[PDB]
Amino acid sequence: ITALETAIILIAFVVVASVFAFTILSAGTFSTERGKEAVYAGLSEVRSSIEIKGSVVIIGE
Amino acid sequence: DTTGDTLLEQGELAEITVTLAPTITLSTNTDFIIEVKPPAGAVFSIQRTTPAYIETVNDLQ
Repeated sequence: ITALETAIILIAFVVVASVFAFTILSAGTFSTERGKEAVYAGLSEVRSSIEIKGSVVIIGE
Repeated sequence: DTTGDTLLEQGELAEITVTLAPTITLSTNTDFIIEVKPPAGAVFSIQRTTPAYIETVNDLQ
C-alpha cells in the first residue's frame, strides 16, 4: 500500500522544485543585465568633459 | 619633398604666411592680435603694433 501514495507525493515536490528552479533561473538573468548597464553608463559619464580654448570676446552694440 | 608627410617632428622648421591683402584692411599705428589654436598643447597669441611708416619689409622684433 505505502508504495502507491509515495509516488504521488514524490511527483508533487519535483514539480514545485522545477517551477521554483525556472523562476530563479528567469530572475537571475534579469539582475545580471541591469548590473552590466550600470558599469557602462558610469564609464561614459566620466569621459564626456569639455574645455574652453582661447579668450572670451565681447562685441558691443 | 620626398613623401607627402606634413607632420612636424624633430629637426624640422616651417614658416606660416597669413595673407590679408584686400579682404582685411590694416594700416599704420594700430594694434592687432593673431591667435593660433592647435588641436593639442598650448594656445598662444601674437600681439604687435604696426609702425608709423610702412615699408616693403618691416621688422617687429
